[PDB]
Amino acid sequence: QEVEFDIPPQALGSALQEFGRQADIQVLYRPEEVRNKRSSAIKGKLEPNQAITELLRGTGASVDFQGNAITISVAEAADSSVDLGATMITSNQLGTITEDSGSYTPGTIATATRLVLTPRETPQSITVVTRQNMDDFGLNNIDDVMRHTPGITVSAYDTDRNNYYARGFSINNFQYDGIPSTARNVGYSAGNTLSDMAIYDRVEVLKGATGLLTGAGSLGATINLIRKKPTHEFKGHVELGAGSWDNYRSELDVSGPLTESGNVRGRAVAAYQDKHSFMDHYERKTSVYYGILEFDLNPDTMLTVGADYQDNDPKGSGWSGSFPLFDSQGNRNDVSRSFNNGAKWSSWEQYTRTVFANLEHNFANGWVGKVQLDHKINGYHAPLGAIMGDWPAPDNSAKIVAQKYTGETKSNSLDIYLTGPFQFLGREHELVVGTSASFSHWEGKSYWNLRNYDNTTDDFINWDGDIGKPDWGTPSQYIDDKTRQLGSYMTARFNVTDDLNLFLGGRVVDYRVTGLNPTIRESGRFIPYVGAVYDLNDTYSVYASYTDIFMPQDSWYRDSSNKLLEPDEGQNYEIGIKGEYLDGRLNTSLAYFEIHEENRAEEDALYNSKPTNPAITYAYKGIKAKTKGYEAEISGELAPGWQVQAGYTHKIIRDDSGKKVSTWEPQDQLSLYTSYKFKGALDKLTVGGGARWQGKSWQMVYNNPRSRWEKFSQEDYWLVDLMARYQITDKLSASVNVNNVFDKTYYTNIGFYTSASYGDPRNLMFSTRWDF
Ligand SMILES: CCCCCCCCOCCOCCOCCOCCOCCO
Ligand SMILES: CCCCCCCCOCCOCCOCCOCCOCCO
Repeated sequence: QEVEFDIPPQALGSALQEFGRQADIQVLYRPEEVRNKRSSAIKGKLEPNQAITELLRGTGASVDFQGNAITISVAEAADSSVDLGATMITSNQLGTITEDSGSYTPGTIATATRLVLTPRETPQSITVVTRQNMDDFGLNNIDDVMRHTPGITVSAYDTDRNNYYARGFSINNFQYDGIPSTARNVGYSAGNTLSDMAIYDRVEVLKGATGLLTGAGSLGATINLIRKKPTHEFKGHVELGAGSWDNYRSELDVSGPLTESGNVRGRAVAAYQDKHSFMDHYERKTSVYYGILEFDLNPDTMLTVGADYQDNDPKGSGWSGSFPLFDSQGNRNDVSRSFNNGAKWSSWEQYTRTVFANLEHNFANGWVGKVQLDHKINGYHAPLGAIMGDWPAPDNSAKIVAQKYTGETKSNSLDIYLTGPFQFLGREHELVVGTSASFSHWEGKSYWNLRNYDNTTDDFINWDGDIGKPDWGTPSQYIDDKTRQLGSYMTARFNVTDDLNLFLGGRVVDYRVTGLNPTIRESGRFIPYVGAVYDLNDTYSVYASYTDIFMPQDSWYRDSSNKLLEPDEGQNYEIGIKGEYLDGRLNTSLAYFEIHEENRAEEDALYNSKPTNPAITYAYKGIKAKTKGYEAEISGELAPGWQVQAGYTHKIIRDDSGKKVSTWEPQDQLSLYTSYKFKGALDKLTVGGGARWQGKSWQMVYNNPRSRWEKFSQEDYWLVDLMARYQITDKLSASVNVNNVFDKTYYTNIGFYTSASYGDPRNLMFSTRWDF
């Protein structure tokens, strides 16, 4: 539908970038093709496809319409053979918006290098959950997304915190709009497991070792969440929802031009959710507001300012698990899926807010620059109280552990980068060069010295959460942890031949953890990034990459000598083939990857047996560890109204002990999510289903009362989702999702501090969405 245009004749480059903006569409073109060319005038309200053919008039250029992207090409009657991965500059530095693409495969992406590249161009495993996927499958928060993300396994620490493994590792790398947060521990990290999907276009997950743009982080993966953006045409929707266990949700999303010309624009969202659960006495209100204003200082300088805010506010939160495995005498406990060992008043509320600003500028060059400022708060308020220990006892009584943690973390980030093309041996290449600084400050209070509490209860079998609330007494501890991260990075992408793209970069890193622990310091650390992509046909490419990452150890991971262990460090080695079809409407990837860890913190038993250095009392050892496996995925259009996303991941990870590690992460996993839009009589109907399988997994947990280690197993299980949607009316639709159709009862945690969590039983969600 028609858009308001005004692009005066100028370099075809500026015109192409000015078009991308005014049209909310991403424009890709080759620098050396548009250089000495100029665009013809376009003026007025217009349909975008008329607009571009009108803009290119006189220029030799053609247009490949590609959903939210158009790519401009200029054909020659020469054409010696084709350069499919030729260097292409790009109007949207985050890549292609997925909203209204109607697809499950992503458009372009810059998760890997800061350079906008398509998944066939990206020489690392990159999986993306697209805006429409989130819509069709009910994926309302990051937990729901991860569960539906190929290669990811979500396991539970407690009601208010989950865990995401990839390739043998706990992911601790989150970004927002490509900006790393600090996530050293749960301190800095409040509400990361919980982000609402309402403010986002999509979450892109880079799996492997992602040091280059993450800086210091964990192995396995980065989860980069991309924010929703304002647009030039007015539009929004209102959505209202209702599912199993008094789970109710509203959501408002509004966006467009805020002045007659269009040079300031805004988008706003609020969503609210209040739900109980299968688990007894658990309930949880979340609120989310977001707001973004875009200003065009002038047509090649844009200033963006905005804020978001989320509060997660639960009741009956548990600390660890849903109930304890063994009782007082050592027998495995057997309890309803509703059992919830947290107190009625127990809360692990976790909150988040961001004030940010960006300036982005286009240089005559066709080079573009961007400055990003972030102020971020992660807060928690956790007066927790639950049953732990080896309970119940023969007489049915049990004991509460109740402690209270409050705190807040304030962050500031500046990031700057410059991106552009450049000629070298008579071919076109691109470079990114960036610098970044983050300072972040955790300040907390703890309470364990409880005045005059009687923490026993007289009925385990009927635990209602109905216990007293203690006198927290005075603070027990005061936290003060300041991290400082600086880094500078560089990648070049050489178009070496018409089939070979060579990727060369690094990041140099400075990292300081200051406060109540002895200082932790790592200076001038270098993180390599070497990769290549060789084209085989119009369809298939092979790629191989070598990527690195490290993370300075927690202060409490010292050795025999009482020396902080050296940074936890990894190299992902990856070789693979990617396939592309139907003009990028469908994508396939088959990969073999390997991970080499070093300094994986490990207890050190011989020593801990009997402390001899009185300096340390419980020392660790840094060992090596190795992850080997392969992965296949597919995403996009299988036929005309028929989308899938599917994956298959295999891994084993062992350490120098030889023994398997991360054994709760299954060794083999599988995801297939599909929907179909009929045509003709039924063309208002959309039908959807999905399955996720994973094989055997387990923990060794120690039955204390019996004085022996036991293995707990979760037998391989399927989970099936079903989905239908009918568009009754132009402006109004009604959906239903049913998850876990066969009501499979399984475990999402066995073994976390000797407890267990059950996965969601069958649940339905009903909703209507209304578009103005
Ligand atoms: C220092 C704090 C920075 C916070 C920035 C937050 C900005 C919040 O502003 C919300 C703007 O949203 C714009 C809503 O867009 C709706 C467009 O419709 C306009 C009215 O339509 C009239 C006839 O169509
Ligand atoms: C352990 C218990 C789980 C129960 C399992 C139930 C699964 C079967 O449910 C089938 C759902 O079909 C009901 C169809 O209702 C249609 C919904 O229409 C939406 C209304 O929108 C109103 C618009 O204003």
